[PDB]
Amino acid sequence: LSLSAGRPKRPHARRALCLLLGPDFFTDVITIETADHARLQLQLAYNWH
Amino acid sequence: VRAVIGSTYMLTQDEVLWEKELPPGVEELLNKGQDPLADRGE
Ligand SMILES: NC(=O)c1ccc[n+]([C@@H]2O[C@H](COP(=O)([O-])OP(=O)(O)OC[C@H]3O[C@@H](n4cnc5c(N)ncnc54)[C@H](O)[C@@H]3O)[C@@H](O)[C@H]2O)c1
Repeated sequence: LSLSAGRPKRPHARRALCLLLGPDFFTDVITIETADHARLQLQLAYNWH
Repeated sequence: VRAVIGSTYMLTQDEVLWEKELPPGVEELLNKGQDPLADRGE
C-alpha cells in the first residue's frame, strides 16, 4: 500500500505492507478563505476506523 | 513454434529454442514497472 503522510498530507509518503484498521487519527493542514476574503489556515484531526 | 509451459521439458529431435522479441519500450515496462498499484506514483 502506497499511502499519504506528512504535515500538509503529501501523497506517496509512506509505503506499508499491512493495513491497520483501528481507531486512529490523522491530522491535516487546510488553507481556506472566507466570504470576507480572509485567508487563514487550519489544523484538523480526523478520528477514523 | 509453440509454447510449452508446466512440467520439465527436454527438447526432442528436430526441436530448437525460439527467441521471442518484443516491441521497443515494452521490455522497459516489464522489468522496471513491477506493481502499478505500488509504484504508480512515477
Ligand atoms: N486512538 C488514537 O488516538 C490513536 C491510536 C493509535 C495511534 N494514534 C496516533 O496518532 C498519530 C496522529 O498523527 P498524524 O496522523 O498527524 O501522523 P501522520 O499524518 O504521519 O499519520 C498518517 C496516518 O496513517 C495511519 N497509518 C499508517 N500506516 C498505516 C497502515 N499500514 N494501515 C493503516 N493505517 C496506517 C496512521 O494511523 C496515521 O494516523 C498517529 O501517528 C498514530 O500513531 C492515535
